Amino acid sequence: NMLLNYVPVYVMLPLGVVNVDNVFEDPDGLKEQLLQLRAAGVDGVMVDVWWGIIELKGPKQYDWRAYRSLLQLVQECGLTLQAIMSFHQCGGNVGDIVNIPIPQWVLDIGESNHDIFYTNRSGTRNKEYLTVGVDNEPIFHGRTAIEIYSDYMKSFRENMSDFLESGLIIDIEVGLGPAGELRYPSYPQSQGWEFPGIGEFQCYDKYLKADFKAAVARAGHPEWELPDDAGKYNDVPESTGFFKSNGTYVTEKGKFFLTWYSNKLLNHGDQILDEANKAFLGCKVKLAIKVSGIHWWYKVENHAAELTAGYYNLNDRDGYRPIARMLSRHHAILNFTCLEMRDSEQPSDAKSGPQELVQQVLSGGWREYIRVAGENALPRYDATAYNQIILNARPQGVNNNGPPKLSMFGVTYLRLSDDLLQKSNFNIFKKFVLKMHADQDYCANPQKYNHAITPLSPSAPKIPIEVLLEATKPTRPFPWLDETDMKVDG
Repeated sequence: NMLLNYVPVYVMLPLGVVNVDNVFEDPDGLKEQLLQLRAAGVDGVMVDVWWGIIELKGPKQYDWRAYRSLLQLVQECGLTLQAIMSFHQCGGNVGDIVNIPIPQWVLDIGESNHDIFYTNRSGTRNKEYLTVGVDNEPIFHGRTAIEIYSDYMKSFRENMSDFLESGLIIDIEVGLGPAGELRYPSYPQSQGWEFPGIGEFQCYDKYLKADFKAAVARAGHPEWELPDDAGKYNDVPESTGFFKSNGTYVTEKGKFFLTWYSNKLLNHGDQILDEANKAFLGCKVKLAIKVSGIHWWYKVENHAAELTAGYYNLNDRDGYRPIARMLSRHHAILNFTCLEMRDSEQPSDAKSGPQELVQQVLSGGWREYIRVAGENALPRYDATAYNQIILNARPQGVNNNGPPKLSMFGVTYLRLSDDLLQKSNFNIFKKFVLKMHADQDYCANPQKYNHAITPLSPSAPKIPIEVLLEATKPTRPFPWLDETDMKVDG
C-alpha cells in the first residue's frame, strides 16, 4: 500500500506566536493560517516552548496559560503538535525580529558568575545557553542546570496532562544547546562569524577548564592545555596550526582534546534525556533531539567546522553514529537538517557536502535502529528544493510491496508564514505534501502508515562511553537514489 510509504509532514509555526509577554497575540490570524495548512493535508505543526517565556517570573514560577491556549487552538484545527523544550535564546542578532532571551533571573546570576555561559579563548561569553560545564553545579538558587530542565519538563507534563492524554502532542524535542541543537555555539553571528568560517572552540569557561585540567592530569599529561592554535571564527583550516595538514589535531594531545570535547556533548544529552524519560513516562509521545548540520569543510580531511561544533567527525572516525547509539537507550528520534540542500548550491570555497552529510547521519541512525526525522536548513519555495527533501525522506524510493526499504520518520518544514501561503508558493507546497504522502490524501490513523503510538517506556540500561565510541568505526552509508521517484512534477 502506498499508505505504508506515507511520511508525515509538519510545519514549524511563526516565531513568537506566544510573545515575550507570555501572550497568545493573534489567535484569529494564526487560525486562518492553520486552517489552510490542514486543507493542504499537513499532519501537524512544531513550536518552541520558550524557557525565557514560561519561567520568566522567577525560579519554579511557571505560567502555561498562553501556551495552553495555543495548544487548544491547534487541537481544534485537527493538527498534531511537536513541542520543543526550548532552553535557549530566540534570535539575538541584528535583524532578528523576535528576541526571547533565557530567563532574566538566570542572566542576573550570570552577571555575578560569567562562567555559566559558553566561552571562547578570547573570553567572550555567549548568553544564549548554559554551558555543559554547569549541568551538575548547584549554583542556580540551589538547583543545577539539569535540575532546571528536569523541573521544567515535569511541570509541562503536569500542566499539559490533558493534551498529552488526548494524543495532541506526538513528540517532545529536548533543546540541548544554541538554537536547541546538541552542539557548542561555535559559529556566532554576534561575534562576527561568517559562512564558511571554521568557527572557534567554546570550552573555556572555568568549569570545563577545570574538567579538562583534571582529565589530562589523570591521563598523566598535566602539561597539556586547551587549544591555542585554532585560529578564529572566519579563518580557513590550512591557515591554522590546529587544523592544517599534519597540524595539532592529529597529535596525541589533539586527539585527546577532541575526544574529551565531543564526549561532553554525548553525556550532556544522555543525562538530560534521562530526565525527559522520567518526566514523560507513560505518555503517548516520542522523545527527540536536534543535531546541527555543519556541511562546510565536510569535504576536507580536517572537518574543521564540525570539530569546533563538537562533532568529532573525520574521514576515518564516525562522529555521528555514537550520538545515535546514545539515543537508542531513550528510544528517541534523531532530528537532522539540510534535507533540501545540494552540493551544487554551495560556493566551492566552502568545501561543503550537505548531501554526503545527510547520508552519513541518516545511515548511522538506521544502523543503530533508531528513528530519524529532519528539516530543511534554509527557506525554500522551489520544486528543486522539495524534490531533494522527498529524496531524503525515502532514499531508495517507494516500495510497491510493503513499507519503504529506508525512510525518515517525518519531516518538519521551516517555516509557516504568509509568503508560503501566496498562491504560487502554496500550490507547489501542496504538491510536496502529496508526494511525501506517497500520492495519498491526508490520513488521521498513524497505524495506516506504520506509526505505532505507544506509552513512553523507561530508558534502557546505561551504555558505557567506550561502547558508545565503538560506533566511531567507519561504515559505508546506504546507497541513495540519484533522483527521487516521487518528484512534485514528473
